[PDB]
Amino acid sequence: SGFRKMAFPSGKVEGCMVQVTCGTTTLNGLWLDDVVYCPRHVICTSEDMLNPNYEDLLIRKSNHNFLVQAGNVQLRVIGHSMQNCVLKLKVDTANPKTPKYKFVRIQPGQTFSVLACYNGSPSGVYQCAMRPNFTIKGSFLNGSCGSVGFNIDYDCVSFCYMHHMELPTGVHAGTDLEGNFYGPFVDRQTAQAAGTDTTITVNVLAWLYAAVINGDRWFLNRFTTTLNDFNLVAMKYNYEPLTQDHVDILGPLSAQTGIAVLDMCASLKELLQNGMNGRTILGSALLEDEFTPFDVVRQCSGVTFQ
Amino acid sequence: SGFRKMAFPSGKVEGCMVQVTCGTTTLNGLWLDDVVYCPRHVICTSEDMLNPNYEDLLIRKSNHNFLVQAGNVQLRVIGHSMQNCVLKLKVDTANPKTPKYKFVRIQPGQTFSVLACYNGSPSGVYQCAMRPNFTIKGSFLNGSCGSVGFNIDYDCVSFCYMHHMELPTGVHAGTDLEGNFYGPFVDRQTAQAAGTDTTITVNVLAWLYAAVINGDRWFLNRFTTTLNDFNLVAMKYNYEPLTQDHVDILGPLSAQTGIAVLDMCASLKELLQNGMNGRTILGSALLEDEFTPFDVVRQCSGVTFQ
Ligand SMILES: *[C@H](O)[C@H](C[C@@H]1CCNC1=O)NC(=O)[C@H](CC(C)(C)C)NC(=O)OCc1ccccc1
Ligand SMILES: *[C@H](O)[C@H](C[C@@H]1CCNC1=O)NC(=O)[C@H](CC(C)(C)C)NC(=O)OCc1ccccc1
Repeated sequence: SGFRKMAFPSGKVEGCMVQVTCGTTTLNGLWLDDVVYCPRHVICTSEDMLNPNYEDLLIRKSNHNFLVQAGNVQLRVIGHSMQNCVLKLKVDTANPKTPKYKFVRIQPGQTFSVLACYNGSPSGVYQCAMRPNFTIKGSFLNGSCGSVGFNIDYDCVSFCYMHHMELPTGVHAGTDLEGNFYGPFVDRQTAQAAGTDTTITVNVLAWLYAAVINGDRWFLNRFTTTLNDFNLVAMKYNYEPLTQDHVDILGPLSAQTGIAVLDMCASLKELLQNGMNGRTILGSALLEDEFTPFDVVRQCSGVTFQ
Repeated sequence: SGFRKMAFPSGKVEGCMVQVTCGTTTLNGLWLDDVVYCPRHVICTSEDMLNPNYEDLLIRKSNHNFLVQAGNVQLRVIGHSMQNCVLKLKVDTANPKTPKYKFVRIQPGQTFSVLACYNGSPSGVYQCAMRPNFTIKGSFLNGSCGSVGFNIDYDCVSFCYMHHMELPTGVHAGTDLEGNFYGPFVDRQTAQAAGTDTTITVNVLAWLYAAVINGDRWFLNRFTTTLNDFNLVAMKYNYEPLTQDHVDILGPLSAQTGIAVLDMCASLKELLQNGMNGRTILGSALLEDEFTPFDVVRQCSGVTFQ
């Protein structure tokens, strides 16, 4: 037993991480087969970055302008092209460590693992959720761009995120691996801001189920509510609405604990209206919303990955 | 910016993880050079596990009783021996993925990364602190024994923990890699219990510094205190005493923020006596004590590992 915010093993991704330097800019790239993917703003300099025209900037580039460092082996660039906000640098060596992989785009409310990297070298791994406002609460310093986020399904790495920038509230924005931003952001230094967030209601309920499985029961009650009456409470506390599909997703956790989904909603209602009164749930004094129902079932059952 | 509980990249450890089966017991082993290390209770069965004599049990064993699975390649055992509570199974193949490594024993208050594994396959990675009472708050199911905890220093893996068991409060106990338990526990099914814990004061202060670096300042104040007057407050809230060496360790974070260590102690004092009053620090409504001063400097500066 026990419940921890848990990342996927990062080994398969570590072997894809490289260093890309163009001019005065160094960032990370993702080397799969004979292509290195990286944020397109590597072709910029500090005055290009106010309002650039990347198409104009890219035609002015040469293959030899791109220095790609795979550990201590160089990588010769033999072609380049831009796809939305990422660059595709085609190199003369296929990565012999290429795992099987997919480029997927995730939904707000879904989680993934981030391998933070600097200078092509992995630094740490941790779990993030895509917020309803398309930002992520990460840990990123200068040089971390091109770090990726991912999930692993048996042996297959599904890449879902590439890091590009930090917003003024200290949260982070990036693209999928086809170069398309999550949310209404641009890879330019403008007055960009996150915009209003909400709490991921189905995830909180999943975490409450994780708590019951692990022996935290004090917030349980005899009461029930209807989906509609719950959602008027959710609205008032800036939780997002609970759908019947969310109820269906929570079915397995309901079955395992014997606690009906709408009864857990009644428990959440009281927690929202009364607070916790000095008590904790799974070592937290806050209602946690960055664990999906899948995350709870994975950890509270022991699924592995080869 | 941003602050996350962050594990080390797990790749170097993933390539050492194997499956060990003896009789009816399957658990994980750690394959370094031509030795596989695993918990000695693999030689047990469900009635051996009430009060066993492992020396008697081990002389009755044969090399061929130990099935070692390295992915889908078998491993032939050619010798065995017991070192304290671990087994050393000497195999006919050295692990070509052996990183440079050390066997170290850690101090309560120190952190490490755990690679949770089942059937020799890594499942997830997460950060743990060794509690003052020599337990760890982990996430471990049946079959997770032999999962290891570790730190990475540049390219060298320092193994500090091997998992053996869960205590009645849902916390976890294990050994170092020489087989010696952390704390007053035995690898037998008896009435064992954790015993009283305390909060790691120097780590809380480090985390408060992490907060100031990341822009959380509301808990700061003009006040100060002496080390002695702080420690009478620490005593009353079950925090452990703050030494001058702890103050010295916090020096760099003090220098970087311009907040004197004893002034942060005054801030902690008020947080202890007043609570947080509905506010959060780094997304937490609790005072967090599982980040070391080193952890804060690493993350708030960007150190990597090759
Ligand atoms: C790429 O390495 C970098 C990652 C940033 C640096 C600090 N935290 C991060 O996540 N991205 C940037 O520097 C982007 C550049 C572009 C606007 C995409 C061209 N700028 C940015 O994030 O500005 C905000 C910022 C920068 C530095 C420190 C704090 C905030
Ligand atoms: C080894 O895989 C296993 C790990 C336990 C299983 C549940 N959580 C864990 O961390 N260790 C044990 O089963 C040990 C066996 C020995 C006493 C070392 C021989 N027993 C144990 O942990 O008992 C407590 C327990 C067992 C199962 C579920 C909850 C609590």
